[PDB]
Amino acid sequence: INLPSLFVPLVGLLFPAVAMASLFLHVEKRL
Amino acid sequence: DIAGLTPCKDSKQFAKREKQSIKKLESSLKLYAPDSAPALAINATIEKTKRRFDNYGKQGLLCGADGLPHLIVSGDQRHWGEFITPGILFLYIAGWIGWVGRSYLIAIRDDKKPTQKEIIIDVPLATGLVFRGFSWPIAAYRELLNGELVAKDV
Amino acid sequence: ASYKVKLVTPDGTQEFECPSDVYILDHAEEVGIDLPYSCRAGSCSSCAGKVVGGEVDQSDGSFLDDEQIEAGFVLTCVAYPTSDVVIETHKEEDLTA
Amino acid sequence: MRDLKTYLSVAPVASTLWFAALAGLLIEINRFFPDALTFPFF
Amino acid sequence: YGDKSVYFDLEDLGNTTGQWDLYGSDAPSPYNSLQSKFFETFAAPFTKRGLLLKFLILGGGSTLAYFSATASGDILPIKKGPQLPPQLGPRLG
Amino acid sequence: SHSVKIYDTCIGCTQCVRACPTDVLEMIPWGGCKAKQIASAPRTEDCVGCKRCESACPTDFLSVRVYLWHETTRSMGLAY
Amino acid sequence: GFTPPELDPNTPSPIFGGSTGGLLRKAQVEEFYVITWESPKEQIFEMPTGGAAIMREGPNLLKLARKEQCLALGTRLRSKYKIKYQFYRVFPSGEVQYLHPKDGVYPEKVNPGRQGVGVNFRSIGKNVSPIEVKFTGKQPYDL
Amino acid sequence: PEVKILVDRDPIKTSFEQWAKPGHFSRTIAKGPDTTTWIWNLHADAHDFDSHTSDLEEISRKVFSAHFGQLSIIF
Amino acid sequence: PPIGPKRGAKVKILRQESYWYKGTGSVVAVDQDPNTRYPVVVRFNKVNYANVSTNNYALDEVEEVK
Ligand code: CLA
Ligand code: CLA
Ligand code: CLA
Ligand code: CLA
Ligand code: CLA
Ligand code: SF4
Repeated sequence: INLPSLFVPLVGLLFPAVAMASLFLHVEKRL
Repeated sequence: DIAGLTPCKDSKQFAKREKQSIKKLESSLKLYAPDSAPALAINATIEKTKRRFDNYGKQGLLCGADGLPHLIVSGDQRHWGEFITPGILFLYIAGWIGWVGRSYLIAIRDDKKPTQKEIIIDVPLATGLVFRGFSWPIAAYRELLNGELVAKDV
Repeated sequence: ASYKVKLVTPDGTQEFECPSDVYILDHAEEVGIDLPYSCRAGSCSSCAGKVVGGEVDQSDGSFLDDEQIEAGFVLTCVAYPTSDVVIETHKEEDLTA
Repeated sequence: MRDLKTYLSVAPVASTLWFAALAGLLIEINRFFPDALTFPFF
Repeated sequence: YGDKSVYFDLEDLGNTTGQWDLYGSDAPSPYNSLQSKFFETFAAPFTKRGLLLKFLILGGGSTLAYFSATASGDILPIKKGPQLPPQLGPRLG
Repeated sequence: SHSVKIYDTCIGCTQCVRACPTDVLEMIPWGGCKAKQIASAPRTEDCVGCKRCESACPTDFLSVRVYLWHETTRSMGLAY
Repeated sequence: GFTPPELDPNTPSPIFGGSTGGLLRKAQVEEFYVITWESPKEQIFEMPTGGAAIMREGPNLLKLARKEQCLALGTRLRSKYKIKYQFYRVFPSGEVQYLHPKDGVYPEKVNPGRQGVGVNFRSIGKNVSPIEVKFTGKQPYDL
Repeated sequence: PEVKILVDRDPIKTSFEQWAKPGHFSRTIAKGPDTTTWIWNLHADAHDFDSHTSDLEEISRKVFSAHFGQLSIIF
Repeated sequence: PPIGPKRGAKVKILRQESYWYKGTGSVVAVDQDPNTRYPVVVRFNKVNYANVSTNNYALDEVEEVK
């Protein structure tokens, strides 16, 4: 219920994971 | 006075500094033989320190809140001894040096192997040339007027 | 001063007049016995020759082996003929090996 | 002798002798007129 | 290729370029068939690239979200909060 | 692939050709000088961009110029 | 017009003990080079990748992973020894491609069968300003 | 095979000729300097005896006497 | 009738990509040949950055000076 308790892990842990996985996937293979 | 400073001879902090300085040296003189080499050397520098403070007082220097003799370079004629007459002396000496060097460079520029006379100085030519620096100001003025100081063609 | 210079050459062997202060190749052009050249600055094998007698000043030399100076080879473009030396022309490749 | 005179005028030796003379001159000058922050004669 | 001294042949470039596999077994499944039939039946739904990736990301995300939004005070001092009165600054406070 | 150009100030000394590590340059007939020779660059797809050829050019300014450009694995000198 | 020599496999290669400077995956998937020379006698020569090898009396064929390494070995063979060499480029296809000396004579020797590639008939000081080739795909030097 | 003292008499005559000449050992240096880079090279290769020549005998003679000079400095 | 400045002359350089640009040099030889784009050969008293003191020039790049 404490809003930081949710948004600081998601933005600090989940979001970089998703974004970096996606950006690696996009940058590192041929179209 | 100028910039709120006060004549060191009449300042109190300037004196306090002098007495404090002189005080510590006197302590160094103690714990040794009264007329020993080290003690004699300490005495000498004590007298030297007293002479320096009196010389500063006599020359009419300006002292601030720390008692340190500040130097005025605005051009006030009460203070030309601080910057402007030493400045004229410096400009004279530096023009001497530069003019002698330039004279030498020009004189050796006409040989086939001019670099030989640069890594190995022709000292006879140099000693013939050194004393033209004495009149370097007149020579340089007349060279500028002649138009031969600055190379044309460049 | 102006010592006579002898040059063996496929055209033959001729004699020309040139002052010790000048390169053999430069005055050769003034007379007119044609020799090879390219850079004219002492850094290539084009104007190479070797000597039969005497020796030329090695002061005007560069881009040469620490031996080409004393094993015989020389560059006509960058060389002062200190004596009545006899030199070879068209000598690049037996220098090029 | 001639060659010794030459070598004694090579750049490093010429400059060390010049600067040693200059250092001696300045040292003596400040040994006679010490602690000088200005030109007090005129 | 490998005829005493030669090691180069256009017909077999892979042997020439050392395209070997120095440690592969080329042996049959050491696992008993019964055991194989138990695993590949239960671990099957996790072998689709996009499916596995999406499920992994979102499941782990909500895992972390739940486990941190509902952590107790004895796990993280950041949620236990302060337990003492605060001091004053050099002049403020 | 780097781009190597030869300019007409070339004296055809051929020192640069004898300098290149990858056999990019060549000597070809010409008529604009006393050697009847000039440098060509028919194989710049192998040029590593080392520019040894420029340090061997005795002309002023240079007659052989290497403009580094898009990189290949040949251009980057990579053995892996 | 100088039919290039065709690569002859079964040609022996120098006596080497092996090295960690040899071929790699790039030779497996993209390309590698092969150099050949003929060796008046059996001698010791420094390998362009590692230590020293022994060239055999008779045909020598060495496979290197870099063209630059091949040319280095060729220069060393050609002037320290007096040996004539040729090298080729091999693709994972099984294609070979004669590389050097391209037209039978070394490139330092002018040959009357070569065309000019990348020659500009002007001095290097007469290239246009970049502003002149702005917004067109050309480079001021490529002109 | 056997070991003995083996010497050479007066290989180089002491003289002030080469002091007057800066970089006598290097042929290029000996001639003289065109730029400021020549002065730096003169110092950078002063004690690289194995490049002033190729004779091992000369290199080792130079090394021996340089060691003597160093010992004198230490003393 | 020969071409370009005479041998031994004093010519100013006008090729702005040259090291001695706007400087002066001494002519050494101008080939009478046509078909050469840079006949003049000029020697200078100062090396360039490549330690080279002679260079070829075209007739328009040199300009005889006093
Ligand atoms: C650029 C402005 C900005 C900045 C620098 C921050 C910074 C911060 N916020 Mg925050 N936030 C903002 C705007 C901003 N916020 C806005 C406009 C809102 C809606 C009113 C919120 C609502 C919010 C909440 C509810 C919380 C934070 C929290 C936090 C702190 C923890 C980090 C975090 O979880 O990220 C922020 C978490 C969010 C949910 C922010 C989402 C809203 C913004 C607009 C997202 C923008 C993303 C965008 C696509 C990328 C922009 C490009 C650029 C920033 C790189 C952190 C110091 C947490 C906290 O309090 O820490 C103790 C917390 O729980 N913020
Ligand atoms: C930037 C956001 C962020 C967040 C929210 C966290 C959060 C956390 N870190 Mg941490 N860390 C971060 C960044 C972050 N870290 C960075 C950038 C670094 C590099 C320096 C580190 C280096 C680091 C170290 C070295 C350690 C931590 C540890 C911890 C945990 C200590 C608290 C605890 O004990 O609770 C509870 C303790 C737990 C073990 C709960 C486990 C966490 C959940 C249950 C895992 C499940 C996640 C889910 C399955 C999917 C994974 C992620 C997915 C969303 C992609 C905590 C949950 C400590 C730790 O606990 O080790 C893991 C610890 O050793 N972190
Ligand atoms: C940055 C601003 C500024 C500047 C540029 C100056 C400049 C000057 N001030 Mg001033 N001042 C300033 C700010 C400034 N002041 C401010 C803000 C204050 C208030 C605190 C003052 C208060 C002040 C006072 C009270 C006085 C000055 C004075 C002077 C002059 C003293 C020097 C002189 O007399 O000429 C030059 C002196 C010479 C002896 C000339 C010799 C120099 C030679 C010719 C040059 C040497 C060159 C070389 C050796 C030989 C030539 C070689 C060549 C031919 C190639 C000078 C022109 C004094 C004055 O009035 O002047 C009389 C003075 O009384 N100022
Ligand atoms: C003990 C005190 C001291 C010391 C150690 C130095 C030391 C130095 N000063 Mg300096 N200076 C001082 C006091 C001092 N100065 C004072 C009191 C003044 C006020 C007049 C100056 C004003 C001054 C100037 C204007 C310059 C120096 C410069 C220099 C440096 C080079 C000097 C030189 O090149 O020699 C020999 C001289 C030459 C090789 C070339 C000739 C240049 C000099 C200045 C003669 C100029 C003659 C010309 C007619 C006058 C021009 C007027 C000027 C306003 C442009 C040097 C490290 C120079 C510098 O900083 O270099 C960037 C510089 O130009 N000083
Ligand atoms: C003939 C000697 C001589 C002369 C007349 C000048 C004159 C000048 N120099 Mg220069 N300079 C010199 C030597 C000289 N320099 C040497 C040896 C160096 C190498 C360190 C430099 C490096 C130098 C720089 C980096 C700069 C100048 C600059 C300048 C100009 C401004 C004044 C200045 O700031 O100087 C500064 C003076 C120094 C930095 C050191 C001076 C070195 C000594 C004092 C002079 C040497 C005298 C010579 C050895 C004596 C031989 C005499 C003979 C009888 C043996 C001025 C025209 C400046 C300029 O460009 O103006 C716009 C500038 O930026 N000089
Ligand atoms: S950059 Fe290197 S490989 Fe390319 S032409 Fe110049 S020297 Fe040859």
